[PDB]
Amino acid sequence: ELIGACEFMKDRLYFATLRNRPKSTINIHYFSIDEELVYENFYADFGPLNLAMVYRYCCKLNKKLKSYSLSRKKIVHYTSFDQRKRANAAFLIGAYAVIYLKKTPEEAYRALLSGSNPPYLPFRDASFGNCTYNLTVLDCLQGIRKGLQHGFFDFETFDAEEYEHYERVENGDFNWIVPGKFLAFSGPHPKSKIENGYPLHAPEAYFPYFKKNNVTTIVRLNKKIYEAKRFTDAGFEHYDLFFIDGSTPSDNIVRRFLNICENTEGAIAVHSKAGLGRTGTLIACYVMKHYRFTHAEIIAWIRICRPGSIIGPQQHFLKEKQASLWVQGDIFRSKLKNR
Amino acid sequence: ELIGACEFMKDRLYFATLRNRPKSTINIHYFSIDEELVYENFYADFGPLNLAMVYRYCCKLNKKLKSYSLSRKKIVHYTSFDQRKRANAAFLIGAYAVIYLKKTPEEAYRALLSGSNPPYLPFRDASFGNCTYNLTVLDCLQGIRKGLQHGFFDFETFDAEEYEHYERVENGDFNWIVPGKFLAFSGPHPKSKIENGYPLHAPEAYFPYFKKNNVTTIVRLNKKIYEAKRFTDAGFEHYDLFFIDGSTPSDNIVRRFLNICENTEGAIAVHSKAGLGRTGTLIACYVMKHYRFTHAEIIAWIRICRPGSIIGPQQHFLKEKQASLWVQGDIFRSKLKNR
Amino acid sequence: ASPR
Repeated sequence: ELIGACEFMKDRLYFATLRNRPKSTINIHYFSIDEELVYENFYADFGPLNLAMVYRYCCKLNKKLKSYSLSRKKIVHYTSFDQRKRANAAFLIGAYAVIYLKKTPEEAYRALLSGSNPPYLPFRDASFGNCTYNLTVLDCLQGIRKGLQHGFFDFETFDAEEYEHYERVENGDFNWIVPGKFLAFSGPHPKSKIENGYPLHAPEAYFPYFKKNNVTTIVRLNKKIYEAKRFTDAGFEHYDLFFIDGSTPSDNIVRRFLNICENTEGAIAVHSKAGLGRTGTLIACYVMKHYRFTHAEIIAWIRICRPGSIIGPQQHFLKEKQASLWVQGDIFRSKLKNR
Repeated sequence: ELIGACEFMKDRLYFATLRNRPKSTINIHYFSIDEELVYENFYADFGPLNLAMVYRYCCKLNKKLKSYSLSRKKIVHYTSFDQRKRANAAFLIGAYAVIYLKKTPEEAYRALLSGSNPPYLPFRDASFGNCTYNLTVLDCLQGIRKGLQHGFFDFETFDAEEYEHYERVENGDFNWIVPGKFLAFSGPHPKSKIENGYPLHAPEAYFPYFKKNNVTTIVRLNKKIYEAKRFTDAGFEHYDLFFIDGSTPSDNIVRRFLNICENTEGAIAVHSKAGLGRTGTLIACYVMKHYRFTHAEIIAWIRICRPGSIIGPQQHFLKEKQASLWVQGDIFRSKLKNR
Repeated sequence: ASPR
């Protein structure tokens, strides 16, 4: 009877791993999200679930915990022995514990290890290889805590419909990474059109949203297939900082990106081809410098906002650059005692 | 004084660009290699100086820095306002800084730009074209670092006399590109001889050195002018992967070259007509796939080993194929059964 | 385009 389950609220909230579907009783309400909140994969990546799915889980669970009909029951979030579903499910209840139960990531992860349960499978990147860089559930909970600490999301105001609308390719495939500062998107094409059923967006499709949300600057990181002047004519600044798909940026490119972003007060729309690897890597450099995220925290946060971001050697790159970016950030913030 | 000189060791080692040959003073020792270490050009290529010349420079400078009579002087490596000499001289002191002063390529390049001096001219290829691909001094230093990182050379054991012996056409015109793995040479001829001064070498001339150095396999990429039987009968394996002089290799030729080399035990001797363009291009494909050299890094490394390698469109080919080759490397490693 |  709930043997091996992880206790998150005493005699009230549990997380369980179950081979077969349980049966709710007069004493226990079971629910699973494994078929409801489903990760959309690129290759063999399987999580973490994105920010809107974290939000939907917390909504679902808060409703259950306030419900009259369940008020007398133990609530059990269960998952299956599919370890990729189980990692995501553990991430969700851990994130709830951080956001709504005021536990630290360490306390939440300790609860997830409460029973005698097997370890949680680390998350992998969207690349075709294996090994490399393992992003654990704990890393993802640390990234949630840091995002919350610096106000990168607020579930009192989060607009899931907007997130789920604009993440789609038909609506421009973008996600905010840092509210009011960073939007990540896939690179516009020279003409808005459909091509083999795939929708293509010209730069002009973005002007209304960009203007309304204070996007002053476009940074392009991939090969040129549209004229930059189409943006600059419309009043946006535009910058090119090309580097090769799947590679790591030169010091000069990182330096130039940081100066561009530090010298505008508005938001920056950053794209590459998919807007995943190269875009995520340079945004992470800014966030590590100016908010002192660790490499694991920022890879987690950016992937929670925009799945598949930061790929292959870019992951180890952020770990190698962390110490220097943190120093640059301290030096930056010291020259600000007086602006 | 020393206005505009680049400091490499505090109050001790500098790099200067000077219109006229200065005179060593009682405080300052001046030396130049512009007429001592001279690049042998194919066409309009002018550098980078080969690995034996890097070595000779480093020996020379280490001796000056250990001399008692010079111990109280500033040592100043100077070059002229010939920008092709100056680029090689900057490459040499930067390479010394990487190998012996433990500077990063970026730190060495920062020192090279520290003074008040124009930029450094990028190296061009050995083709008749006008330059289309800029191989920078920093690229070359990155190539030095990667070669050091993966043990492609070691100046504790490097034999410069042997390098400079076998590079000569009378002694076989070959250079090692990856120790124990790749040897690049110009194509053998049907009969050994000396035709119009230029000596020609038959397959059998190479049998001793190959056998002694675990060369098991020959790959030919140019027109046939000798029977593959002459190598196979001697116990060597021999492969033909012809593609047109000056062309870029097809997907099929790349895949086959890589198959051969990945399933080959010993060292592989690769040749085309000159052993430069087609030969350098395919060897680079392997090194990019399996060691994750960038295009610039491998073009630099192979040219430092074997000047004139990788020509015209082959340069841009390697840049255009980098992302793909790195991915092929990840896929290759994802199928391994090691440990 | 190999040298000669």
